[PDB]
Amino acid sequence: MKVRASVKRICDKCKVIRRHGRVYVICENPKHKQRQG
Amino acid sequence: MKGILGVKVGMTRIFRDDRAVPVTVILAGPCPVVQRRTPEKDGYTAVQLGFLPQNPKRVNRPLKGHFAKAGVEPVRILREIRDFNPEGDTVTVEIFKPGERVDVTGTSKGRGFAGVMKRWNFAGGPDSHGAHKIHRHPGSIGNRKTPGRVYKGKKMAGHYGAERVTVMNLEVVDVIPEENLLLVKGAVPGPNGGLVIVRETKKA
Amino acid sequence: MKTYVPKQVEPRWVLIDAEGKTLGRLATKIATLLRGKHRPDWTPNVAMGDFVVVVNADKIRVTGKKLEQKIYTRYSGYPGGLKKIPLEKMLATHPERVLEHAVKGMLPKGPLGRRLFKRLKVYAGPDHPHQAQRPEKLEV
Amino acid sequence: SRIGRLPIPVPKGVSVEVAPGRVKVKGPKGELEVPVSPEMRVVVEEGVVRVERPSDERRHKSLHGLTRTLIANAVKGVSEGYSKELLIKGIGYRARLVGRALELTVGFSHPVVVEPPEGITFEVPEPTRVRVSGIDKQKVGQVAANIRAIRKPSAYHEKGIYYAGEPVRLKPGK
RNA sequence: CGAUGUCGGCUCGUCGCAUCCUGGGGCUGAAGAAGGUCCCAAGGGUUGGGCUGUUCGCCCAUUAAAGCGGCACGCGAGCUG
RNA sequence: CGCUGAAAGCAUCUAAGCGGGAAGCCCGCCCCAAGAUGAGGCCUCCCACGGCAGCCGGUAAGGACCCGGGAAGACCA
Ligand SMILES: [Mg+2]
Ligand SMILES: [Mg+2]
Ligand SMILES: [Mg+2]
Ligand SMILES: [Mg+2]
Ligand SMILES: [Mg+2]
Ligand SMILES: [Mg+2]
Ligand SMILES: [Mg+2]
Ligand SMILES: [Mg+2]
Ligand SMILES: [Mg+2]
Ligand SMILES: [Mg+2]
Ligand SMILES: [Mg+2]
Ligand SMILES: [Mg+2]
Ligand SMILES: [Mg+2]
Ligand SMILES: [Mg+2]
Ligand SMILES: [Mg+2]
Ligand SMILES: [Mg+2]
Ligand SMILES: [Mg+2]
Ligand SMILES: [Mg+2]
Ligand SMILES: [Mg+2]
Ligand SMILES: [Mg+2]
Ligand SMILES: [Mg+2]
Ligand SMILES: [Mg+2]
Ligand SMILES: [Mg+2]
Ligand SMILES: [Mg+2]
Ligand SMILES: [Mg+2]
Ligand SMILES: [Mg+2]
Ligand SMILES: [Mg+2]
Ligand SMILES: [Mg+2]
Ligand SMILES: [Mg+2]
Ligand SMILES: [Mg+2]
Ligand SMILES: [Mg+2]
Ligand SMILES: [Mg+2]
Ligand SMILES: [Mg+2]
Ligand SMILES: [Mg+2]
Ligand SMILES: [Mg+2]
Ligand SMILES: [Mg+2]
Ligand SMILES: [Mg+2]
Ligand SMILES: [Mg+2]
Ligand SMILES: [Mg+2]
Ligand SMILES: [Mg+2]
Ligand SMILES: [Mg+2]
Ligand SMILES: [Mg+2]
Ligand SMILES: [Mg+2]
Ligand SMILES: [Mg+2]
Ligand SMILES: [Mg+2]
Ligand SMILES: [Mg+2]
Ligand SMILES: [Mg+2]
Ligand SMILES: [Mg+2]
Ligand SMILES: [Mg+2]
Ligand SMILES: [Mg+2]
Ligand SMILES: [Mg+2]
Ligand SMILES: [Mg+2]
Ligand SMILES: [Mg+2]
Ligand SMILES: [Mg+2]
Ligand SMILES: [Mg+2]
Ligand SMILES: [Mg+2]
Ligand SMILES: [Mg+2]
Ligand SMILES: [Mg+2]
Ligand SMILES: [Mg+2]
Ligand SMILES: [Mg+2]
Ligand SMILES: [Mg+2]
Ligand SMILES: [Mg+2]
Ligand SMILES: [Mg+2]
Ligand SMILES: [Mg+2]
Ligand SMILES: [Mg+2]
Ligand SMILES: [Mg+2]
Ligand SMILES: [Mg+2]
Ligand SMILES: [Mg+2]
Ligand SMILES: [Mg+2]
Ligand SMILES: [Mg+2]
Ligand SMILES: [Mg+2]
Ligand SMILES: [Mg+2]
Ligand SMILES: [Mg+2]
Ligand SMILES: [Mg+2]
Ligand SMILES: [Mg+2]
Ligand SMILES: [Mg+2]
Ligand SMILES: [Mg+2]
Ligand SMILES: [Mg+2]
Ligand SMILES: [Mg+2]
Ligand SMILES: [Mg+2]
Ligand SMILES: [Mg+2]
Ligand SMILES: [Zn+2]
Repeated sequence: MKVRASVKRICDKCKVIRRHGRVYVICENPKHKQRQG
Repeated sequence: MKGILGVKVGMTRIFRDDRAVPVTVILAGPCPVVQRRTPEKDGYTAVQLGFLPQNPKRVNRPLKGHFAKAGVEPVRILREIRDFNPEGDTVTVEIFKPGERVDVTGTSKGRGFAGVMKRWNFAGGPDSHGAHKIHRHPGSIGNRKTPGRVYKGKKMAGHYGAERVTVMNLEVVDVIPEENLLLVKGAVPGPNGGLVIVRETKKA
Repeated sequence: MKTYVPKQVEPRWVLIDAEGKTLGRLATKIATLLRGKHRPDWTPNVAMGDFVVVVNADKIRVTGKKLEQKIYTRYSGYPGGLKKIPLEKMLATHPERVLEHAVKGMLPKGPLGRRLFKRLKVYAGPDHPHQAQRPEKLEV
Repeated sequence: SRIGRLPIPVPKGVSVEVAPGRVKVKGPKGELEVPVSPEMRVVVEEGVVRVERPSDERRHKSLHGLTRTLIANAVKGVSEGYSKELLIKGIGYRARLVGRALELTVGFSHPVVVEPPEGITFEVPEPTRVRVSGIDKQKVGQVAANIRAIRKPSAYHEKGIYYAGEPVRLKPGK
């Protein structure tokens, strides 16, 4: 999980979701998981 | 929960399987049931045990009325065991078998006014290298202008001992019903001759 | 002419059902009743409002996410002695205290204000033990 | 472009009775109560159940599809029922049925017995396949997720408990 | 400035968390074992020596770890000097 | 980290709902504790005494004083 202030799509499989008041990026590539923070 | 009132009689050691076992000897029973606490009447469950018979010429009328309503001879001590409802009307050492673990509660020995070193195991001060009349003193008790006060619960000199203490999970080494004797492995609070309470341990 | 000052009066016992009412907006009315400011002879320096019985206090209502996020706080005077109890837990453990606390904070500080707070009797569940006072049911 | 508007076929004989805030579905395999938002209206037609929303606001548009699928999942559950299949992989790994309970040997120092909750049945056709079946779709997937979690698929070997159909994706080592 | 005693140590703590350890996690260029990196977490714990006034630091021998800061660079109507 | 799942025909731990999950949080253990003036409860004891929500005096159940002491303690308790 990458925790950063700039969460962005890294590849075209990346999906930006909003989950319980936070921005996450979920993707089939585990390196691309992001949480804003 | 099961319990019994007792007297701490003394310490010795026995030999069990070529091991010396330190024991405290306790004279426990017999304890008459003098009153039962019920949820309907009192809002909780307990049995009020009596212990050590007393000279009736020392028992005043309200106490006598309390005993007589129970059909019990005058006794010196009344104590309750919480959440205990014995079937009989008399609790004896046989509620405990050898091998059971028990909690024991007594009044610890009284140190009276105790210093910081005996009461709280403070380090005190140096005994040479210029130390000036502070060999047993506590040192600093705070900070400066912030917060400009001393915390509640600060450890300081004062009375120490003569207070209720429970020691937990003591092995019952032997039970001698003929003499109402409980043998408990280890140390038990208070002086010989002190009143104690023995209960089934709360440690699983 | 001097302003009218009442001689002492029989207080009025009053009954309020808390179920479904919003915590804060119910409390301000109870506080008004305790101060007796609904009464035309209101006098600020004597205890002369109603006695207020409240039932179903455990059924008080609350907006937003306050059940989880409203924290009651107590300080014991000891290091680390700040206790934080969320509203959820207070309702699960001493529910009558939610309304009591809300009302107490809306009464004046001081001897008269503490006196007025004793005239408020809050109960969880639909029953109260004050039939002998025959409380008058109120809709607020 | 809409699940909420899509009518729900009801096979005879399944009964769909409506009540405020809930929908009760009874069928040949049991009953299910579906909690339903009071803002939504569920309507019974001939061999068909439909759900309608009272506006085009986002919350109503969001509850509309949800309510349709939940009702439909209940209709399927009492008639067809639901099931999920787990493949156990890895040399020593196997399962058996101890009574109606599931015992997994999957590499720990001990077995793992899984007790079935109410409404869940366990089947072990072969030692390396486990079936989880019941009327409640959410529950079937939950129990199945639990059993997969005993020993998840490894990142480096075809070893662990897999969903049937789950693709085996591995990482190299050395 | 008709005085707010000033480094370091000792004693006694208490707090913050940007966490040294222990507990829970995600990612790994994670086979395992051991690491790396970030996230949650302040409940407790966080050794004894040589040098030097030292704080610090280096070194010796260990350790799960030998955390960093605030409290008038905490604490001289408590001691040292 | 999931289940089920729309808005958004797919997808999504979430917008409805459900689960798992820390030495940490609540309780559980130990000790204090009804001046908790919101002053709680139970058992038992004495009794409605004379004379002018008050005063005066003699008593009851009880207590205190005093004395012998105590692994209780500075005195006090
Ligand atoms: Mg891109
Ligand atoms: Mg995806
Ligand atoms: Mg005692
Ligand atoms: Mg002494
Ligand atoms: Mg000392
Ligand atoms: Mg000592
Ligand atoms: Mg000590
Ligand atoms: Mg020392
Ligand atoms: Mg020295
Ligand atoms: Mg010394
Ligand atoms: Mg000197
Ligand atoms: Mg001197
Ligand atoms: Mg000296
Ligand atoms: Mg000192
Ligand atoms: Mg201050
Ligand atoms: Mg004492
Ligand atoms: Mg023996
Ligand atoms: Mg002794
Ligand atoms: Mg009004
Ligand atoms: Mg005024
Ligand atoms: Mg509200
Ligand atoms: Mg309560
Ligand atoms: Mg106020
Ligand atoms: Mg003011
Ligand atoms: Mg039909
Ligand atoms: Mg219509
Ligand atoms: Mg490698
Ligand atoms: Mg100056
Ligand atoms: Mg001066
Ligand atoms: Mg001056
Ligand atoms: Mg001066
Ligand atoms: Mg510090
Ligand atoms: Mg942190
Ligand atoms: Mg750390
Ligand atoms: Mg770890
Ligand atoms: Mg390797
Ligand atoms: Mg590893
Ligand atoms: Mg890691
Ligand atoms: Mg993270
Ligand atoms: Mg992270
Ligand atoms: Mg900590
Ligand atoms: Mg702390
Ligand atoms: Mg620390
Ligand atoms: Mg060192
Ligand atoms: Mg030296
Ligand atoms: Mg030397
Ligand atoms: Mg040195
Ligand atoms: Mg040095
Ligand atoms: Mg240096
Ligand atoms: Mg150098
Ligand atoms: Mg080592
Ligand atoms: Mg380690
Ligand atoms: Mg500092
Ligand atoms: Mg500075
Ligand atoms: Mg400086
Ligand atoms: Mg300083
Ligand atoms: Mg320092
Ligand atoms: Mg200083
Ligand atoms: Mg000095
Ligand atoms: Mg100094
Ligand atoms: Mg000073
Ligand atoms: Mg000074
Ligand atoms: Mg000073
Ligand atoms: Mg000098
Ligand atoms: Mg000198
Ligand atoms: Mg998934
Ligand atoms: Mg899904
Ligand atoms: Mg789309
Ligand atoms: Mg939700
Ligand atoms: Mg849960
Ligand atoms: Mg959960
Ligand atoms: Mg799970
Ligand atoms: Mg532990
Ligand atoms: Mg007590
Ligand atoms: Mg009292
Ligand atoms: Mg008490
Ligand atoms: Mg109070
Ligand atoms: Mg009382
Ligand atoms: Mg007398
Ligand atoms: Mg004496
Ligand atoms: Mg004297
Ligand atoms: Zn991606």
